[PDB]
Parts: sequence; structure tokens; C-alpha cells
Amino acid sequence: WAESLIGLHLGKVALITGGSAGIGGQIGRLLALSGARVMLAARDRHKLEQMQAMIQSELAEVGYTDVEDRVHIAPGCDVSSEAQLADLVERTLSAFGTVDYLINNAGIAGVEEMVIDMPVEGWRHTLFANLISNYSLMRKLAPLMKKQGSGYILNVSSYFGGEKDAAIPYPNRADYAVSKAGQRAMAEVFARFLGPEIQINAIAPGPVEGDRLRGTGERPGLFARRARLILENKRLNELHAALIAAARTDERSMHELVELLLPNDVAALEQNPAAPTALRELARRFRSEGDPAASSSSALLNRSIAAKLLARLHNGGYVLPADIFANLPNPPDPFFTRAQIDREARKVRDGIMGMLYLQRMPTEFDVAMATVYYLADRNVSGETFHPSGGLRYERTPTGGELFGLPSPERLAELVGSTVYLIGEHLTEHLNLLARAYLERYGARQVVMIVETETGAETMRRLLHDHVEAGRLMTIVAGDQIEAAIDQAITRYGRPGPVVCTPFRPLPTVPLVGRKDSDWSTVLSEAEFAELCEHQLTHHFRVARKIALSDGASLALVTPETTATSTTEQFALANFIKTTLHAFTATIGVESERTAQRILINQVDLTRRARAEEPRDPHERQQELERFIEAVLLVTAPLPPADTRYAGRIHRGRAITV
Amino acid sequence: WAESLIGLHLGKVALITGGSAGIGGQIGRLLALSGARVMLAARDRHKLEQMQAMIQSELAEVGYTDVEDRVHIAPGCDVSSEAQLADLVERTLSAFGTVDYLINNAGIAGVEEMVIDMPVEGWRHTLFANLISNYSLMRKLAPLMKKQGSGYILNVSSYFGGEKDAAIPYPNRADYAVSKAGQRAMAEVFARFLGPEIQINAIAPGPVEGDRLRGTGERPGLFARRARLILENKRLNELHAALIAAARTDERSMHELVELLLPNDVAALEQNPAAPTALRELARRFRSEGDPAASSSSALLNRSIAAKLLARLHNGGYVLPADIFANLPNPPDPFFTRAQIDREARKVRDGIMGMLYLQRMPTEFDVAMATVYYLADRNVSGETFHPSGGLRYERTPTGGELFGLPSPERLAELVGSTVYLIGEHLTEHLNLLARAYLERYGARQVVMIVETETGAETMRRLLHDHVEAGRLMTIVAGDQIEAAIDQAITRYGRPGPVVCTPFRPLPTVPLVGRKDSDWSTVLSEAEFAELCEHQLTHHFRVARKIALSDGASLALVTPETTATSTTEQFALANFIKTTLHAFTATIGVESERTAQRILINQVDLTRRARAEEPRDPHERQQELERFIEAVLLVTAPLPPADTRYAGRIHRGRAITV
Ligand SMILES: NC(=O)c1ccc[n+]([C@@H]2O[C@H](COP(=O)([O-])OP(=O)(O)OC[C@H]3O[C@@H](n4cnc5c(N)ncnc54)[C@H](OP(=O)(O)O)[C@@H]3O)[C@@H](O)[C@H]2O)c1
Ligand SMILES: NC(=O)c1ccc[n+]([C@@H]2O[C@H](COP(=O)([O-])OP(=O)(O)OC[C@H]3O[C@@H](n4cnc5c(N)ncnc54)[C@H](OP(=O)(O)O)[C@@H]3O)[C@@H](O)[C@H]2O)c1
Ligand SMILES: [Mg+2]
Ligand SMILES: [Mg+2]
Repeated sequence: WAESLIGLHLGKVALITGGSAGIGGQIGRLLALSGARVMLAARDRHKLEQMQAMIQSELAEVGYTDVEDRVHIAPGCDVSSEAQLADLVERTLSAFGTVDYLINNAGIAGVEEMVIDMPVEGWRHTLFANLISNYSLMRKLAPLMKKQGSGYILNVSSYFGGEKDAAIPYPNRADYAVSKAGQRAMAEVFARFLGPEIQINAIAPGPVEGDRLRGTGERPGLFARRARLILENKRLNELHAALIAAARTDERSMHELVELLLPNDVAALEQNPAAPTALRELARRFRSEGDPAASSSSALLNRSIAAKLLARLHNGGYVLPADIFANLPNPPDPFFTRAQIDREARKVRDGIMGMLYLQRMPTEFDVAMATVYYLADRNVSGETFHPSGGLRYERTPTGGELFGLPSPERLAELVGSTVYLIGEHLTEHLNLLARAYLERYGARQVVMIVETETGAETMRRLLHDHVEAGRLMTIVAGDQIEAAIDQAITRYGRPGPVVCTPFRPLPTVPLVGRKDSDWSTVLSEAEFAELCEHQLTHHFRVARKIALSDGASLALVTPETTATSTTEQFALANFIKTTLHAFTATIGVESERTAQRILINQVDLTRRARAEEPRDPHERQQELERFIEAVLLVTAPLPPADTRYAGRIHRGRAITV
Repeated sequence: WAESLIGLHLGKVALITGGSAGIGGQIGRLLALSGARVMLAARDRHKLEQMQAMIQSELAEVGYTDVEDRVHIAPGCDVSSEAQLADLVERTLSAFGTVDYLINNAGIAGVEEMVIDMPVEGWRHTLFANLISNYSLMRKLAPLMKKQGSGYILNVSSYFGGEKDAAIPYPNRADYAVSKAGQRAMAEVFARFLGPEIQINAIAPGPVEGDRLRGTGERPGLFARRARLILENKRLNELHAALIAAARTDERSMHELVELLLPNDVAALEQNPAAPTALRELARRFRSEGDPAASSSSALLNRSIAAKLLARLHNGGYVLPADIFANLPNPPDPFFTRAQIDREARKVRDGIMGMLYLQRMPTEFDVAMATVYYLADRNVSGETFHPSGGLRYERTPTGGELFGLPSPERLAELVGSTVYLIGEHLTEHLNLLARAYLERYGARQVVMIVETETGAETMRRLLHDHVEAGRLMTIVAGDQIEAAIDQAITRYGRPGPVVCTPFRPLPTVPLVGRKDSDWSTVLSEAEFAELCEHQLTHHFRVARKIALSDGASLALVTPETTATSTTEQFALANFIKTTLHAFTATIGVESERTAQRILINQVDLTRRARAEEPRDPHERQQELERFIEAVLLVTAPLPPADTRYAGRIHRGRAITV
């Protein structure tokens, strides 16, 4: 079977992160069999030593000599640590000299929670491990590849990272999906800069068979575990959606509404004539859709769900004592029966298996073999190769640019609304949006949330008339956007429409260095992490907070490109646009599937090419009016027109101005 | 170099169309070296005999014996002929038994004209050779592959066939682009039906180095030839656009306007105070942008351009004597100078080369090698592999579904307009559109162009009130849509907005047969050709005619899918939607680049999945209103808002209802 492989990559040096097991371990193995000298990097020394010994033994069997010189290991390497990545590159260059192939394979599953239950630090950790690490290693190795006149960067993405003009929603995995999309977008935008010397591509396998305790989660894996979590999350979502909806139209505070749940009795809540209709209807559903042997059919929640529900409420700025659930009656085991858990387990498994046109799961070996043959192709760059595929799954096309205003019925919903606008750099866009909502569509007030005092003063001077009239309020957020939103909620009330623009402009630094330069001026590893903080994490933090705070709609706005933006700014803007589409699509589907009201969509001020941009003041006026129209199209709330069909249309989409 | 290849496909039987030269010849060569028995099909016997001898000689050199049994040829096989495809399959099965790999490689360049200069029979020929032939061979070979439990269909598409959610405009190549997109769409929609036994994928290489006299045109090729044609076409486009525009706002007939060109004197036309401003301004441009040594700077046209211009005018229903240009003064050679031709030649070459990130053209051998390694992958189906790529080129994202109505300024342009509606099956959509234009937006009249008398009577009964009032006229087109449009032009006047819906519904027949069946009920080769005639050729014929007839806008409407459409209807609808997007994007760019006024866009009534469809009368009412909004968004003309920026936005787009 190895006949076709031996000699294919003779003379090459390859660095494989996550190289002791899974797909990475097989790519390392097969590259070594093909003749490459390999460095395997991962955290655990023992697993690396086992893999190294297995590969060296196989190399000796096929005839290689001095096998200790062909397979090296780099233990204690966690790709989320910049210092560990710097050490890995020094160790690899010391062992083998210049790296020919950088195989950016290591990937972690991430937080595995809905955005509204996702810690911000958890999101950041996934980006550091899965995405920022890929830029970091490219930044350290590409100078030597360019100098020698050849190199290859391969980012191991996922089918769930999407494709060129479409996002793929991956509910409960937004951090992961964004990291995967970012890996592909990095190949797409850097290819022109890295060429002709260096190829950069991504692989996007679908689910791959492997160790049930490991992997990034595309494969079925652990069933009873995945199922029980799904059932616990479903109970949390149903309770949270009913309490949020009840609070919106009931005179009682969230504290008073949560007090209705304290007897923890489903039948008593359904039968309570004074309980809000959303809670009584929910209790009816728990009794009907429930297994009579499961205590979840007679009890509303348990201590674990209650704590996670309380965390959502506190994070949404609702006021409740921390000990509100201290005396909650504990429901008897089983909360969910074995039958319920096994039914959900079969649903998870069959769902994944049912996507496959070929009705067979590829192996890690199969995926690695297709990848190692693909590496021999010298005529591809900026591509995403699918070593496995043939999947039936939902897709969200991105980049539509032909649109108009929403219906007068949708625009009528804006009268007397509380609008939040977030931004700093885009003063023209912010001024025009505040004026459109206040002057044209009768919003009651606009809360302008900026980053700095200088930004606040600039907006206050631009909107002096609305400031004086008490229609425009300004808040300075700094790096504490969630606390700034809590200030807005307490002082000015909860938002209806929200528009989120980035605080910062894109940097103007080179993306590659000259062949004989030290690359000292090129976008640094720290600067790439800052780009992700300002252009991706910013939107995630706002979306998480606004959804938790019962915002009606949210428009995520990407950076602006113009006819005079630098070529590097166009590349970075397109990297952000593609990567954020993964977030928008995923959170849109999460929201829709969990009966959350919020409509979340993306409005792009970034275009693929300079030639598409306005060239004169007339075309610029047309562009700014298109921006206002795009934002109103995604922020005007659906009138009580609110169907399942209309609901799916108005969430997780991206439109280009 | 062959070490990695020998044995990879041992025991396989492969059929390669266009197998005597180019990419196909190399795929045949490398599959044979890898151990497959190959059948090479093409038209010329001599080139097939040369290729067969070269491959057999190379097989003997590497150690194969009885090489005459491993490489067979099938001369006189033109893939555009159904009878020749039937003979090819009988010859291959007689030689080798069951085919394992069907390599649908043969492709012709096609007409190589703008849509408005493209003969309808030429378009049909390209579809037969490049697309219908692929279905035909799959239909003949898949029953035996399913029976044996394995098979592979590979369609050789092009980067210019587009990708999953994006079309790629290919001006002057619409027939070719549609055929290439259709090959990819066939892999995308048939994969679920052909699985698990059969894999179906496409390859989409970018430009490939080859014989300058051959190939499908992605590579630079012949320069002085490509350039002189571009210059001749540019003169034709500029003259045609100026005459069409002048005729629209001048009291003189097209005959009288063309008489201004008969002295064939640029300076005299510019200096004529009675000549329309569009013609005087054009003559000024010919004098300024022209080479003084070129007779095209002092003469408007030559006999060749004049005949092609007269053909456009006659095909647009303008009345002119066939001998109008019989006495045209012949301009002295050179009409275009060597300097002008060489400048354009360098532009063509540099344009193609400048797209490549790797600044190197892949060879046929390189592309075939990557393809033969890819064929070993058993875990992919419905995919498009790019064996070469890394290209900078324009892309048109498709499938946007969040939109609203156009501006009141655009809708005001519809008052007193002449609307043409084309269709038959979609009576509800046709009735609602005629009523929207007449009752809501004050169109003067609607011309309803149907296929049959029964269709006409159905529409006349649905629209009885507008029929009686003389606001709704009905014409029966049959299979003569162009003559039907000429009747509408003569009797009712030239159209402003035009909506083109398919006359026919999609068929309800199986797309695959049972393993042990004869497949007698499965979609036949003739039925697949009929599907292309009714769902692709229909729109091309209407777009070609309407653009030539000075229509203001055109909406191409795809088939309707509902919550109750069969699974085969969903597959066929999606095949059409993807394939027609290639046409819409290409003609939109052709029109924009040649200063044609017409706005051409696509409105899709097809969705990817059943779960997205309306489920009740309320959601169905929402869907039909969305259809009207989509059509008005693409058909309301741009008010004298008509800029270069707005122009590019409003052409070649596709929106999903
Ligand atoms: N599994 C799938 O079905 C699938 C599908 C599509 C794409 N992918 C992608 O394929 C890649 C590999 O996935 P996998 O399923 O093989 O993963 P895996 O089974 O979890 O891990 C394989 C290797 O990664 C190492 N690793 C884990 N976390 C690490 C970290 N923080 N830093 C460094 N090394 C780390 C492990 O060693 P240590 O634990 O000792 O560090 C081991 O060597 C990922 O990028 C993933 O997104 C996977
Ligand atoms: N050339 C490129 O840069 C490029 C790029 C992307 C995709 N492609 C695709 O690659 C495929 C092969 O293209 P190519 O450039 O190799 O083409 P090519 O050079 O024109 O032709 C190669 C072979 O096709 C045969 N052939 C031509 N017309 C035929 C017909 N009507 N019926 C049967 N055989 C026919 C030729 O033999 P006879 O003339 O004797 O029949 C010869 O064997 C096509 O599908 C094309 O669309 C090409
Ligand atoms: Mg711009
Ligand atoms: Mg429908």
C-alpha cells in the first residue's frame, strides 16, 4: 500500500502540530514514509514518544536507515501559547534547518456551548489555539521559505469552517466554527502575498473516524454523554426563553417571575391562573413531551440547570439575589430517563451518519493519505481541498448585494424604540445611522456606545442637536463593552435594534516581507491577535451580551474598504468578512432553534476588489444610503409577519453594501 | 517519477473522452501507467493511433506485458452525437467489460461570441457536446457500476464553471460557462442518488499550458488573432449601443439612423449638427482613441462589422433593407494597425498570466497527475477538486434571500411601461405579476407570452378584467419564442421590464434505478436534453432576443419547488438554479462591459432543502409576496441614479425567494 507513497516527499522537512494522534499523527506518519524528515509537536511527552517509536519502526521496516534522524518530537507544546510556538520553531530549525512544509493541524474542540453560555476567555482560548497559532507559525517560518525560494503552509480546517462564498452554521460550536473559517480565510487572502514561492491551502475534512474520547467533535463520539447534555441544555433554553418573553410583557420583575419556579412543580405552574401565559404553556409542554418516569416531567429544573439559568439572567443584567435557588427542591433521580437519553443519543449518531452520501465514515489514515498526495501538487494556492466530503448539511450563502428597504410594517415597529449604536472609527456611518433612526423612523432615543472619551466627544459634537434634546446619550466602554451595555440597560432601558461597528480601523502594515529582509515591519503575531480581538472578539462579545439582554435585533458591521484602502487592508477586511460570516450564520441558527426572538445578521462595508468601490461623491452618497438601507433591512423588527418561514430568512445572513 | 503512480489503479477499467490530446490524453496516459485498462475516445483516428502507440510504448518500458490489451481507441466519436455515445459504450463494454471510471473529459470551446451574436443552434451544440454527453454516458454506465457495487464518474469542468455558491462571469463564453457549471452541478445533485456505490465529482482546473491551436480557451493561446477579433467586436459594440440608444429618443427610424453611417466617415458624423448626440459623441471617441495610421480612426466600419451589426439590428426586430450596406465605401488597410493589435494581444496575455498567484502556468501532465492521485480517494462525492488554482478573478455570489422592495424612484419609472411576461405552468405567479404591474405600479399594458392555446385561455380567464379593458394582450409562442417577441414588438411596442418564467414544470421520474433493475423508468438521455431545452435554452433564447430588442430589464425565473415537490424535483431544480446562475452572471457582465442598458438578473423559486419551504397558507402568502418584491427589485429601471457603481450592483445577480 506504501509503494505509491515512498519517495513522494523525499528531501522535505515537515513540521506537524498535534502530531502524536488523530489526523496529525497519520499525516506525520505518511509524510515520513514518503521520505520527509518530520517534527511532531503536541503537549504529552508519552504519546509523542509512542508515535515517534511506531513511525521509526515502520520506516526501518520499509528500508530507511538512521530513522532517529528522520522523526523528531517537540513535547510540552501547547499551540495556544505564543512562547511555546517560538520554542517549537527554534527546536525544529536546530534539528533540521529550514522547514519546507508547515502542517497547521492542532485543533481543540473549544467551549462547546451556545454563544449566550460561552465565557469570553473560553472563546479567546479557542481562537489562540486554532487560528492565531496558524498565523504565528507562518510568520516565523515563511521568511526562511521565501529566502530558499519554496515553501508550503497547510491549515487543517473543517468542512464546518464553510467555503468560499458560504458559511456553514455549527450550533453550540461558534468559537470552533470561527477558528476553522479563519484558517481557510487565511489561505484565501495570503495566497497572493505568499506567491510565487510559497503555497498556502487549507484542508476541510468532514467527520473522521477516531478515538471516541478525542477529536474535535465532527464524529459521533460519546453518545449517552452528548445526549444528556443536549436534554439539560434544552430544558435551560425553554425556561430561559419563556422567562425572557414573560418579562417583556409582564409588570412583574424577573425576580418575581423566577419566584414562580421556586416550588419546582410543573403541574402547579401550569395550573396557576396568575402565572404568565408563556410559563403556563411551557409547563403544559413539559408534562406532554415528558417521560412520566422522568422527574423532569414533574419538576421544572435541578440545581445544575438553575445555576446556568441564573448565570444567563445575571449576564443579561436582570437583578436577582445570588441565593434565589438555594432552597430549590431537588428532583429525584432519574431527571431524564435512560429511554430519553438513548433516544437523543441515537438522534445525534443518526444525524451525523445520515449526512454522508457514501454512508461510510473515512478513517484518519484515508484522510491523511489523500492529504499527503495533495501536498505533491505545486499548482494550487488559496484553495480548500476536501479530502473527505459528500455531505448533506445546511449552508448559508454570503455576499448578496442586491437588496432594498424593509416593509413599511417593519419600519413602523421602530417608532418609540431604544436603539444602541456601537462604534468609534466610523463617525460618518454612526452620525447618519443615529439621524436616520431619530429623524426618519421616530426612535425615542439612541444610546451611542463608543470606546474612548475622544470618540464620545467627536460623536457628541456631530450630534449636538440630538444631544441637547436628550435623544442621543453617549457611554464610553473602553475594553469593558459588557459593563457599558449594563449601564445603558439600567439608565436608558433595554435595546430594540442594535448596530455593532468595530471600534478600530484595520492596520496599514505589510503582510509579507522582501526575500532578503528580516521581516521586522510585517504584521506581528501580537498584531494578528489584536486584529482578531478588535474585528472578531468585539462582535462576539456584543452579540453574546445583546442576546442575553433581550435585544430585538443586531447588525454586525465589518470594516470599511474604499477605492483608496491599501492592498493589505483589502486582504485583512476580506479575512474578517469571511471569518465573521461563520459567527453570524452559527449564532443566527442557534437563536432560531432555541426560540430566541433576536434577529442577528451581518452588514459588510468590505468588498473583494478595489474596482467595485465608489469613485466619486455621487457613488459615495449611493454607498452610504445603501448602508442605511442594509441596516434597516436587518434591524426593523418583524411585526406580530412572525412565522417559522419568515424567521429563518431574517437570521444569520450577510449582505454587502 | 512514475514510482508513485504504478499500481495505484491496477484492475480498473477507465473510459476517457477527448483522450488523444490535451488534459484527457494525459489522464489516459497516467491512468494506464497506474495500471488501469483504458479506452480513449475522440474524433480523429490518426491522433488516437499516435497517442495509443505512445502510451503502449511507455507501458512496455515500465514492464507491462500484452500492452495491446491495456490501451484501446474509439475513433469517429464526437461526444455531441447521442448515436456515437451509444456506440462508444458498446465498444468499451465489448473490449473490457464493466467500466469502473467514466472520465467525462471532452469539451469544446463553443461559439466564442457574446450572447447577442450567438446562434441558438451553436448554443445547443455546446450543451450537447459539453454537458448532455456527460449525463448520457453516466446514464449508460451507472447501471453496471451500481450492479457491481462500485464506480466513479469524473466530469472535467473548468474554474470558469464557478463553485458551490458563486458564479464566475465568463464574457463572450456564456454557452461554454453554462456547460462547465452544469458539469459541476450534475456532480453536486446526483451524489446523494449515486451513493454509496458510485462517487461523482468534478475537476475545475484554471488555465493549463498546451497546444496553442487547441484547448478550450482558458490559456492565452493565439494572440494577434484573439486581439484583432476583440478590436472588431469593440467597434461593433460601440456602434450598436449608440444606434440603439439614439433610436430610443430620436423620431427617426433605425433605417434613417443607419443612413448617417453610409458615407462611412468618422469626422463627417462627428461634425453633422443633425446627427443624434450619441452618434456624434461616439465619432469623437473614434477620432481620439484611434491610431491615426488605422483606417478605423477615419472610417466607421468595414463590410464584415457592417454585416454583423445588420444581423444584430434584424434580430432585434428593427426594419432595414438587407442591401443597406451594399455600397459601403471600403476602408483602406490597415483597419487596425499592427501596434493596436499587438497592444491588445499583450493585454489578453498579461490578463490571463496576471490572475495566477503562483505566476506559473500548470502543464497538462501536472493537472493529469493531480487528477489521477485524486481518483484514488474513496471518501469524496459531490465535490469539485481544483487540480490547479490560485487565481485572482471576479466572482458573483449567488443565493441571497434577504431583500426588500426597490426605491419609490425606481418604481415611478414603471408608470406607463410596456411589460412582457413569459410563461405557462406558473399561472398563479403570472396572474399576480400582471396584476401587480397593472394595478399597483401603473404599467400601460402587459403582453402575456405563453406556449400553447390552452395556456393562453387559462391566462385570459384569470385576467378577464384586464383582457376586456385592453390592458392584457396574449400571444402563443409554441417553440418560436423569437417570432412571438417580434409579434409583440410590432403590435404592442418594445418592452421595458420583462419576466421570463419556464413554460414547463420539472419532470417526476427517478434519477437512479434499483441495483437489480434495467433502469427503464430512469430519466433518459433524451429527457435530460429536453430538461436543458425547457429550463436553460428557454432563458438563453429570451435573454438573447430581449437584449437585441432593447428591453430595459429582464428577470430569469427558475422552476418552483414546494414542501410537496418530489426529492428528484428538488435535485433537478437545484441543478437548474446553479447552472443558470453561470448564464445570468456572464450575460450581466457582458452587458455592463459593452454599455448595454439592459439589467439582467435571476429570481429563484427553487430552494436547496424541503425544510426551508412554506408549510401553511400564511407562509405561502409570504412567499408569493416575496416573489413579487424580488421581481420588482430587479425590474424597476434605474432613474437617470444610473452610475458605474449602481450599474454593476444591479446586473448578473440571483436572489432566492
Ligand atoms: N476529528 C474530526 O472528525 C475532524 C474533522 C474535521 C477537521 N478536523 C480537524 O483536524 C485537526 C486534528 O483533529 P483531531 O480530531 O485529530 O484531534 P485530536 O484527536 O484531539 O488530537 C490529535 C493531536 O492533537 C494534539 N493536541 C490537542 N490539543 C493540543 C494543543 N492545545 N496543542 C498542541 N497539540 C494539541 C494531541 O496531543 P496532546 O493532547 O498531547 O497535546 C494529539 O497529538 C483539527 O484541526 C480539527 O479541527 C477534525
Ligand atoms: N485547456 C485549458 O486550459 C482547460 C482549462 C480548464 C478546463 N479545461 C477542460 O479540459 C477538458 C479538455 O480540454 P483540452 O484543453 O484538453 O481540449 P483540446 O485540447 O481541444 O482537446 C483534447 C481532446 O479532445 C478531443 N475532442 C475535441 N472535440 C471533441 C469532440 N467534439 N468529441 C470528442 N472528442 C473531442 C480531441 O480529439 P479530436 O479533435 O480528434 O476529436 C483531443 O483528443 C475540457 O472539458 C475543457 O473544458 C481545459
Ligand atoms: Mg466602500
Ligand atoms: Mg417554494
